[PDB]
Formats: sequence, C-alpha cells, structure tokens
Amino acid sequence: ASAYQRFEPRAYLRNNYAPPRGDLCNPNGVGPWKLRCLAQTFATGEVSGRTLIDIGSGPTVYQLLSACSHFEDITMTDFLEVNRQELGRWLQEEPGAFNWSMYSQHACLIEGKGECWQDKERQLRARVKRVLPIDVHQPQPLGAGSPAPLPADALVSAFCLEAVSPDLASFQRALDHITTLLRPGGHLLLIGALEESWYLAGEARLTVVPVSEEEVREALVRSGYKVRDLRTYIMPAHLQTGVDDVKGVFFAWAQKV
Amino acid sequence: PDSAPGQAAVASAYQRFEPRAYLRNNYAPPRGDLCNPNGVGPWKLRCLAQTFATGEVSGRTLIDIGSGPTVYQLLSACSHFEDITMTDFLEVNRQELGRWLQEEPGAFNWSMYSQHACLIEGKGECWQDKERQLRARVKRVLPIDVHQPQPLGAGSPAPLPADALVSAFCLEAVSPDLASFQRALDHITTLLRPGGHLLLIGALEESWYLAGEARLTVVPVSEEEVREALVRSGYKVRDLRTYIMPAHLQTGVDDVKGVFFAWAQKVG
Ligand SMILES: Nc1ncnc2c1ncn2[C@@H]1O[C@H](CSCC[C@H](N)C(=O)O)[C@@H](O)[C@H]1O
Ligand SMILES: Nc1ncnc2c1ncn2[C@@H]1O[C@H](CSCC[C@H](N)C(=O)O)[C@@H](O)[C@H]1O
Ligand SMILES: Nc1nc2ccc(F)cc2[nH]1
Ligand SMILES: Nc1nc2ccc(F)cc2[nH]1
Repeated sequence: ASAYQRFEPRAYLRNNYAPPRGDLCNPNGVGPWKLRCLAQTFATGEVSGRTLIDIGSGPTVYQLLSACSHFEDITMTDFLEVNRQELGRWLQEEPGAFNWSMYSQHACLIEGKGECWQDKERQLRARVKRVLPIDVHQPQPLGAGSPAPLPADALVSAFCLEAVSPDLASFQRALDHITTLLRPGGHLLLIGALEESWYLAGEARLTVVPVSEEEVREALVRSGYKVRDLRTYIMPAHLQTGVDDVKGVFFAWAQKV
Repeated sequence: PDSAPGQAAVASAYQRFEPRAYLRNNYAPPRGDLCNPNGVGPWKLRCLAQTFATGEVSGRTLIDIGSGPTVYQLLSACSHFEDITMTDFLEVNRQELGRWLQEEPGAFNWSMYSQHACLIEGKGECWQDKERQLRARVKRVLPIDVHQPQPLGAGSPAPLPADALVSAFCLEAVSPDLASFQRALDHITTLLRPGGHLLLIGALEESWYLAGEARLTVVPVSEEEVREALVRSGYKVRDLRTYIMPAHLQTGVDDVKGVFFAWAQKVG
C-alpha cells in the first residue's frame, strides 16, 4: 500500500499505454482487445442507466470511451492525489495532458457509428462530473457524504483490485466493498491482470496478487454477481516488456443479483 | 475558335496559386471539419469509399489528374491500386506532395482525413497504416496539362493506359468555358483504358475561388452539363450525385453552390 506513495503516473502511462502495448494498429494487441470487450458489451444495450462509477481510474480514461455514451453522470475515482490531478489535466484539456486520441479513434473505429474521435472525447469530458478519492479497503470506499450519486446504475474497474490486494482474500473483500456501491440489478465491468505478481511505476514497485480466470469468477459469484461474460487475453511474447510479469488480461461482465 | 488565349490566361493566373492558402481555405475547418456528417468533407470521402466498396473499380494502375497539393481523394483508392501516379500543373504543388511523401512535419496534415476514411471504410484499419500504404503506392508525381492532347507529354513515365482515373476540382477550375472543359475531358480520357473507370469530383455553378493573392476564374457548370460532357467523351454514367453547399460552408473563399461526384466507365 505505502508503495503507492512512490507511484509515478507518467511512468505508469508510459509503461502500459505507449508503444508497444499502446500501439493500437495491430488488432491482435491488448489495447484493441480491451476496447473491443468494452464496446461489444455496451453495444448489447443491456448495460444502461443514468450514473456510473469508475473504480480506481488511475490516470487513464480509455476504460470509459464506449461507456460515456450510455451514462449521463459519470464519476471517476482514485486513491492517489497525483492521479486525480493527472486525470484533470486531460479532463480540462490543460497543458501536458496525456494523449488518449489513439484510443478515442479506435473506440470510434470499433463502435462503428461513424463518430469522430473529437466528439467522443467531448462527450466523455462532459459526462464526467467529478473525480473523487477512494479506498476499496474501506467498507464504504467513497466515504460517508460522497457527492457521488448512490447507488450507481453500473460500475467499471480496470487493473485495480488485484493490484491493491496482497492476496486472494483481500481481493474478495475489496470486491465486496465496491459491490455495495452498485444498485441491485446493476452492472459491473471488470478488467484485470491474470497471474501477475508485480508491476513497476517509476520508483514504485507494486505487489500484485496472482489470480486466475476461475478465481475471478468464483470471487464474483461470492460477491453476489451473475457472471454474464468472462473472457481472457493471453499476453503475446512481444508485449511482455519487463514493466511487470502479467501473463494475461481478463474481462468480466457481471450483474448484481 | 482559338484555345490558346484562354489557356494562357489560365496558366498566367495559376502562377499566383499559393498551395498553403488553398489547403487552409478548403481542407481546414469549417470545410475541413469531418465531425459533421452533413459536411462536404465527409460527403466526398463517403462517395469515394462507397464506390470502391462495390469492388467494381480495380486494377494495377491509377492516375490522379490535377492532384494539386491534396491526397484525401486517394485515401479509399489506394487499397485497390498497386501503382498510383499523382500529377499537377504547378511545381509548388508537386513539392507540397513531396513534403507529405517524405512524411515531413512541415507537410500538411491529412490524418483527420485518413482517420475518417478508415472509419467509414469499416475495416478497423488504423490511419497510420492507410497513410503508409498510400505513400508506398504513389510511384511518381508528374507535371500535367489537361489542355494538351497528351496531358502528360509524349513518352511519359506513367504506365499507360491506366485502369482508372481520379480527378477532383481540376477541369472546371482550369477551363475558361464549357468547350475547353469538354476538350480537357477528352484529353485525359485518352489515358484511360477502355472499360476503365473515372471518378470525377468538382464544383457546381462556381465562377471563382481564392488561393492566396490569386483569385482564379472557374467555368460554372451544372450537373447536366457534366453529364453531357461525360457522354460526349464516351463514358457510361454509372453514378452522378450532387451535394448542395450549406450556407455556413459558404465562406467567401469561392462562390461554389454545390459539389458533384461522378462515377463513369469508358465505353470499350
Ligand atoms: N486502496 C486503493 N483503493 C482504490 N484504488 C487504489 C488503492 N490503492 C491504489 N489504487 C489505485 O489503483 C490503481 C491501479 S492501476 C489502474 C489504472 C487504470 N484503471 C488502468 O486501467 O490503467 C492505481 O491508480 C492506484 O493508485
Ligand atoms: N492546365 C492544367 N492541367 C492540369 N492541372 C492544372 C492545370 N492548371 C492548373 N492545374 C491544377 O488544377 C488544380 C486545381 S485545385 C484541385 C486540387 C486537388 N485535386 C483537390 O482536390 O483540392 C491546381 O492544383 C492546379 O495547379
Ligand atoms: N495495469 C495495466 N495496464 C495494462 C495495459 C496493458 C497490459 F498488457 C497490461 C496492463 N496492466
Ligand atoms: N477546390 C475545392 N476543394 C473543395 C473542397 C470542398 C469544397 F466545398 C469546395 C472545394 N473546392
């Protein structure tokens, strides 16, 4: 946990969202695969509502590109101030913002509605109402009097739980915690690293709990979810770069029941 | 009568043609805004994409007639032709194309066009790949004069006859009158093989446009005049459609009233 106090957003972004992993041209890559799961899921029309919360957003926005057109009130979160600052730089189009435009473009490409990427980013920026601090280790992760409309109609979280959880059991609790934020019948879209034990973010070296696809499913069932979909991306050799030891990436579509 | 005087006026006027001002006037916003699907930019790209998407227009070689300093008109084309010849009257335009081919930063940025083409072609292609293909497939950039009976000169590089021709906003913009327009059409048609296709885009009812200092003269033509010329030159007209310029795209860089797109096949 206290390791997260060294966490460098720019080094994280660079490590995971710039070439090679950030090169979206090849459709067999992890970036396109992620955007596709996201896009395909929302395209079904079954994941809808007014409000949505992104859990442990970090400094990234790609996880909301296909989401923003289905929810008028979007709340983004993160534990670190430095990440919330970095999101704001993109939200307010301030100087030095990270360039997500390749991801926007690809989301537009994938969605196939002939939308221009500027419109997509415009809609996202407009629908994100707030960037709030959060701790999934807390039974009320957002806190007491959070500005966030609760309960949310849906949740999104990518690369968070397994990355803030020393082991399987804490992972499970953290899931139960955020689950309280979700209205019954609501939807959760969860993405994460498979069988990963560490990753770097500049001077920070974060520990990760290695989880498998079945472990992820069981955890979801335990937390009271019906698993609508659960898919795995195996990490090709050329995307194994020495910034971590992730073996695969999972995508889960779960419904609170 | 005499063609030489009019043609000389034209050549003269174009010596003031500034590529940069022209690009700004026509391919930067508002006209270069590709977000509005009702805009002229997306209408053009859509016509070209839909046409190549029939699979009916293909082969080895393609010639773009009067390319100027633009490439958007080849974005959908380049996936169907291994060998592409670009062309223009002005050396300054040919250099402008030079900058883009070398992928120089000084060059004009067509990435919004490349992206929008990838977007409507619906193959999930990324724009960097499309641009890299176009650059690979452009085999030469040649001087051209559509008023000459051999527009490319004699014993020219271009593989002739070409399997298809593209031309956008050239003829009506270098032809002083309908008869000159018709002749220019006849000359370029000699470059197309029989059974080949011409894709033609141009201004409707326009008499002038601006390219910096240069305020140039244009023969205003109508859909029906365009159709008759194509028939006259020995084409079957496969498609001919018209875009009417919205008031807010009428910005005083020209007096264009609409844009036409013609798909025509040379009778053979
Ligand atoms: N106790 C905690 N509660 C919630 N988030 C935490 C947390 N501790 C660390 N985090 C955040 O978890 C994030 C993991 S990295 C994930 C970033 C982004 N979601 C992506 O898909 O790339 C970090 O930004 C980190 O600050
Ligand atoms: N006699 C001639 N023969 C062929 N092209 C000529 C010509 N005289 C001028 N041109 C070219 O006609 C062009 C018209 S502007 C069209 C540029 C481009 N095709 C586009 O779509 O924007 C100029 O580039 C100009 O140099
Ligand atoms: N956190 C995190 N983001 C990623 C993006 C791509 C990838 F292959 C692994 C990743 N881990
Ligand atoms: N030469 C030229 N290019 C154009 C692009 C759009 C338009 F509306 C008019 C144009 N004229």
